[PDB]
Parts: sequence; C-alpha cells; structure tokens
Amino acid sequence: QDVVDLDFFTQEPLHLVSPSFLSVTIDANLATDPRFLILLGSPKLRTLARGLSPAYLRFGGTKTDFLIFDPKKE
Amino acid sequence: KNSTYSRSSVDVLYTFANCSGLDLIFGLNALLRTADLQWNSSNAQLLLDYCSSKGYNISWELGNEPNSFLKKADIFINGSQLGEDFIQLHKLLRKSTFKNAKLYGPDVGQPRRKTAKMLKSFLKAGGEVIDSVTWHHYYLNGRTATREDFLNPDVLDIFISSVQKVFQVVESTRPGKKVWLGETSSAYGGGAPLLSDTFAAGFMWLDKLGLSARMGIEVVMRQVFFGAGNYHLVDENFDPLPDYWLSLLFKKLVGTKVLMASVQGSKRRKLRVYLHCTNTDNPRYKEGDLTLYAINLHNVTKYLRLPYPFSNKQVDKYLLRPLGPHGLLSKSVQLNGLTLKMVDDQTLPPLMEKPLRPGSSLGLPAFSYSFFVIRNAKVAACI
Ligand SMILES: *[C@@H]1O[C@H](CO)[C@@H](O)[C@H](O)[C@H]1NC(C)=O
Ligand SMILES: O=C(O)[C@H]1CNCC(O)(O)[C@@H]1O
Ligand SMILES: [Cl-]
Repeated sequence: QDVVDLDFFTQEPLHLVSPSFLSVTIDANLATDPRFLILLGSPKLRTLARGLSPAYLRFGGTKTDFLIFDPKKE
Repeated sequence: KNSTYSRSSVDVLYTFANCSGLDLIFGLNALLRTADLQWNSSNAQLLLDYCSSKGYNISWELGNEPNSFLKKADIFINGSQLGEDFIQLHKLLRKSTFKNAKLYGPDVGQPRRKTAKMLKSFLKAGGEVIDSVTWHHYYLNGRTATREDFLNPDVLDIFISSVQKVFQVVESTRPGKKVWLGETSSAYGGGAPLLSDTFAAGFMWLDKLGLSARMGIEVVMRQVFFGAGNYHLVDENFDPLPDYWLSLLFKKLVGTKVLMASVQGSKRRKLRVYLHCTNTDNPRYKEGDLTLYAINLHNVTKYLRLPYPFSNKQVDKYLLRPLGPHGLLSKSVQLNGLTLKMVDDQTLPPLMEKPLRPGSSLGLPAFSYSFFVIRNAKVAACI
C-alpha cells in the first residue's frame, strides 16, 4: 500500500516566521571578482532577485574578516 | 588574505539590494584588532560614515564564523570578547544615523563545529545588543558529497538535532531572542558539483525550510543567490536553477503562520510533510486557506489522504519534477509538466496550478516535491 494518512494541527499558529523567512546571501568573496560591477548590474539578475522580495540579502562569508574599506579607492 | 573595496563596490551592492526590493545586511571585518585584541572600529567608522552620506538603509553583522578565526588567521577571539566587540559596534550605530538599524550575530558554525561554548559566552556577553542570533548550517562536505547523500532522510534528519542544540544554548542565555540561519546550504566548500545546482538540491532546501519554520527559526539565508559556488540559486549565465524556482514557488504559496502535518505511518522518514497558512498576499487564495508541502524520497508514487474535515476540499497542486534527460541531476524543472523559464530578461512566468478533482488523494511521484493549497479550508488560526 502506497496510501498515507496525514494528521494536521490547525488550532493555532505554532510559529510566526518573518515575511523575509526565505532570504539569500552574496558571498563577500564576490566583491574580489573583477566583474563584480557587471554582475550585480545585470537587469536579468535584478528581475530574479525581485522575485524573492521580500527578503534579506546578507553580504558576508569567510572574506568578511579579510576585507578593508578604502574610501580612497575608485 | 586582506583586500580592500571601494565606495563603488558599496554603491553596486546597495543598488542591487535597493532596486531588487531586498534588505541589505553587511558583514563588518571582526579581525581588525587592537594590541589588546579589542575590536578596532576605525575602518567600520569610515564605512558607516560613507553609507551615512549616501542615505543608505543597511543592517549589520560583525565577523563570520568566529569559531574558525584561529584556523583562518591564527587569532583566537573568545565569545566573551566578541560579545564586548558587538557592544562597541552597537554604541557606534547608536551614535550614528544608523541608530534604528539592526545588528545580528555572531554567525557561528553549526554545533558539529563545537561552537556551543563560543555561542553561549557570546550571548552572555553581547546578547543584549543583537536583534537575532545567527548561525550557519551545511549538511555535507562539497568535495565528498554523493547523489545518495542528497536523497538520504538520515542526512536530512541530522538538521533537527543541530537546531535543538542551538536552541538549548539560546534558551539558557537569551530566552525568546529570535534565531536566524544566517548562512546555509547543501554542502560546504562551495557546494557539490552537479548536485548543489540541480533538482537534487531541492530535497535538502525544501526540508530545511520546512524544519526551520516548524522549529522556530524566523529567517533562513540561502548561500548563495549568485556566485562561484555550485549552491548558487542562479548560475554564471544568469539562468535560474531548480532551487531558484522552488524558492519562488515557496514565496508565492507559503504564509508566515506555521502549522504542523505528520504522516500516520510509524516510520521511513521518506515522506516529509509541512503545513502553513497560505500566503494571503497571493490573490488566488483567501483567509483560512492551507498550504501543505511534501517531499517524497520513496522510489514509488505515494498518495496522501487529507484528514477530516479537509478531505472533500478543492486542492491546487504545484508539483516540481526535473526536465530530462538528466533526471535528478537536471538543471531544468517543470511545474505540473510545464518547463519553468523566464519569459524574457524582465519577466518571470506565471506559476500555473493544477486543480485536483475534489476528494482525490494527493499523488506525489517518487523523488519529487509538491505544494498543495487546500482551498476554502476556513482555518480560523489562518484568519
Ligand atoms: C525501490 O528500491 C528497492 C530496494 O528496496 C528496489 O529493490 C526496487 O526495485 C525499487 N523499485 C523501483 C520502482 O525502482
Ligand atoms: O561554502 C562554504 O564552505 C562557505 C562556508 N561559510 C563561509 C563562506 O560562506 O564564505 C563559504 O563559502
Ligand atoms: Cl562568490
């Protein structure tokens, strides 16, 4: 038999996740790609990102702790 | 190795998030240390000043996987000190125009990386100033992961213990603090080639979302939207992979109110079921509607029976299966037998339901996952 019975609990919310529950990252390592400007400039990539709104975008990863901000650099 | 980034680099990232309707969280460098191994906030002060001048709405983290700092940079920062460092950063943000921004941390690895003492001492020290506790999870090593690992309910089930161990630390130090998976995917080391980027990746991704929601995780941050690692949602040609389509369908159908479903069969763990209120920002559905999602890791079709009193309702199926010839190793996916592709570079396709005949069992093919919206469920918890 390949038939399965489901039990449901429906009395009350057990949890309330954020509307941004399904969020995404960009690895800090991508900022070391020479093409970084071209890539995140992509209207195509923006269409795909908009599809996942609302969401957090976390920028971070191993490289987080090996990046230094230069207000002089172009 | 150390590397610098420009005002331009910040502007590109900010504009990507802004124009995409996403909320940017920026990881600050936590290895900038004084002689005393206090956090040096001067570089971060430059960055906060620049983002201020621009009117940038940004939230913050400090450090990534601090447990690894000895391994990665021959610097050991105990959790008490990192907690002290989050307190300095919080005072900075309060003394800036980012006064109302959020601060998350500490982005520790999963319990298996023996991170309990670091997270506990961190929360004792700095827990008062963080808006959520962030931790990371991967099931597998990308270099050794196999196709069977991605289909193994025993692999999926380990995540449950990881989450219980994180809650045990948090309950003991900052009970009621929100817990976030700040960085998570299938396989560390950049993902598993032809596994992390295929239809096969979706079993781990949809199960992690289901268990995360069921167990009280508020936010799950997928490694990565786009980048070099095979666990990217979008590949190097800017083409959406099966996990992108899964993620979009999840967003359209699944609401914020988490409920529970379970299989009456006493075993397998092969048929995995999750239940939320339907997303009501979705215009086809109404207050009270339920969204069931299910994974079938059996090698045959299984037929799900809805319990009383939902067993005569109209149900919309949203069944995901790979487009051939590569089966579970495919990078292309079909929704109810129609291939999911962008209509063009500006336009996503409709996500077309398949209405089922009322009172039918829910058919879930072998090695497949599906959403089912129970229409007119009239669930008062979802009203
Ligand atoms: C399912 O797996 C079993 C192993 O228990 C195997 O012997 C059987 O032939 C498989 N069935 C199908 C439909 O592939
Ligand atoms: O794939 C991995 O091993 C991850 C682990 N966490 C840090 C990271 O996100 O930078 C890395 O890419
Ligand atoms: Cl990357």
